[PDB]
Amino acid sequence: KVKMSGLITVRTNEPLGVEKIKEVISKALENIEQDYESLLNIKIYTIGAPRYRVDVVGTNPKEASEALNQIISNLIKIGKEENVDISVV
Amino acid sequence: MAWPKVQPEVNIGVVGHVDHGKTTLVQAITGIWTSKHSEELKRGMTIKLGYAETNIGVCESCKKPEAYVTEPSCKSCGSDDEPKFLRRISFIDAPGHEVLMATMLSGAALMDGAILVVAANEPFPQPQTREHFVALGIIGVKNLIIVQNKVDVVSKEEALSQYRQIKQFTKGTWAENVPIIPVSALHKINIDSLIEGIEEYIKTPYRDLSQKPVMLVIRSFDVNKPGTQFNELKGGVIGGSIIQGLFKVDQEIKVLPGLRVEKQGKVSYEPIFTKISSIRFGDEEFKEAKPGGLVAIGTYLDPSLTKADNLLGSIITLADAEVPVLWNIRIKYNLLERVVGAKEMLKVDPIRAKETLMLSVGSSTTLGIVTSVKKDEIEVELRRPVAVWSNNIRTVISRQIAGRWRMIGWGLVEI
RNA sequence: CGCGGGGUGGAGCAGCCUGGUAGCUCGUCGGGCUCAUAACCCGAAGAUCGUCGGUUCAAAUCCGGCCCCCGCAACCA
Ligand SMILES: Nc1nc2c(ncn2[C@@H]2O[C@H](COP(=O)(O)OP(=O)(O)NP(=O)(O)O)[C@@H](O)[C@H]2O)c(=O)[nH]1
Ligand code: MET
Repeated sequence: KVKMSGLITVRTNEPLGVEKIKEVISKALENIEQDYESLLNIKIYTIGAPRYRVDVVGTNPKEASEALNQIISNLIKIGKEENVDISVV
Repeated sequence: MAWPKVQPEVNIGVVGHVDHGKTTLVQAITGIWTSKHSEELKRGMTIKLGYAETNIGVCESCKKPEAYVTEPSCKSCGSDDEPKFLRRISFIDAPGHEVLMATMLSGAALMDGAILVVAANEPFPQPQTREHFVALGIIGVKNLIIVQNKVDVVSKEEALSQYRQIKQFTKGTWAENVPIIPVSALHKINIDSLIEGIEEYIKTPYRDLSQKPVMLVIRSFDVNKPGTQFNELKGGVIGGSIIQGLFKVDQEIKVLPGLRVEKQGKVSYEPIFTKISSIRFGDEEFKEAKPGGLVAIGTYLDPSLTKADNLLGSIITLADAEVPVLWNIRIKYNLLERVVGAKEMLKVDPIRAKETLMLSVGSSTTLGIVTSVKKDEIEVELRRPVAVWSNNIRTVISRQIAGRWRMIGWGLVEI
């Protein structure tokens, strides 16, 4: 039950990218939630800047970071595919 | 016997300086007492264009000059035989204030040949009164029929009083004869005088639709930021209000202009193009874009770019000469007999070398350099990127004194 | 889980991704012009970023609790 730092900077290049996110919502994003068990929700929320603090919430404390890291890795892998740079500074 | 029905087109609205007797005018003749009463509606925000069908009717026996009305027949001249109808028309309107003046133009959408209600109680100069004249006066409505409202009881000299300065104002200039009508909308006393003055209409013939216009966008809130969850993204639809004519469902193929994106010394504002998915008409949406208040047109936006009023002055035009920095500006001006600043009546300097003035095209105000003195024409360079469509236009022009601004007149660019 | 600009010297601010130099366009006393100066020559002037805890090698820059203003913002006597 521990909240985390979890603040990164993502970038996506194409104009259709705005919708392309929903395309790869219909394709890519699934099961990551149930990768583990007993969580609440998943969220991506801005720092009031192009930086977004994300969130993964569950009872198991440590796995937070683990899972947290995995979610970052998503865009990373997506970057290795879809030209998505999750890079902060 | 009369029951023909012919040509019920071209609706008419009423606007002016704040609380000049507009709402009471669009509602002026509607119901009787039971239910359906008073004025306006439950929501005072700009919305609900048409009042739909308005009864306008007269009798036979009772004489023409003093008689026209909504409520069935007349109990003043007596009741014998069925009354005669005039025509089927809505009543539109638009708000305006320091903030809301713009709505005037867009509120003139369903409003063709608006009827104008001037003041009585309030004096002639007001910010949005002359603002009303020098702005709206070019919109193409010469059908404005001046109606003095807001007068209850005084020493009765008030009537002809409100007639005087107006007699000095128009008719010696553009906008030929405009009927001026004394009334009190306040007490429902003396309305028949407003219809007996208004019945006239302006001369120029016009067409229905299918032309090359441009709408301007308007207010809307910036929908919940990601803070909850990345969810709640329909794209963050935001929408505007129309001024001139239209065609169909199709609205935004191009978002002109767009984001700075920095880039060294000279920064261009780069537009973003898309086809339309949404177009909100209200609590539920429409196919075309309806004017008035909050409307939401399909725009796909993470809650960043929408720039909730970070970048003000929403600007929309169509096409372009295509190059992100395009500056050549040739303007033939007019201005005014004398200069009009703040309350001051004293003259301000004429054309001098390399003076700087606000060249504001649309909802942008852009730095401009009046430079070359051509006599009554000037060349004025701009910084932030913008695209004019045609030679026909009204440039808004201001003056620089110590971080402050004063509008000094008008001119038009010729492409 | 619908509230939006803000307050980075006494007018407007792209300050809150680039963790610790600080003004573009204001107002002022002391010199001002062997021609009147709202066009300006010398930017002298004085540093609480409005309360706060924490984080702190320091806070102009953060999460929150406190906020006094304008709110549905362009052809503005
Ligand atoms: N200053 C002033 N206000 C008045 C007078 N008579 C009525 N009013 C006010 O007018 C208000 C109605 O405003 P409203 O109808 O919304 O304004 P409007 O007159 O339609 N014009 P607009 O709405 O476009 O500004 C009422 O609250 C009423 O008190 C008057 O003589 N002087
Ligand atoms: C206010 O100063 C006024 N003179 C401006 C327009 S003329 C009515």
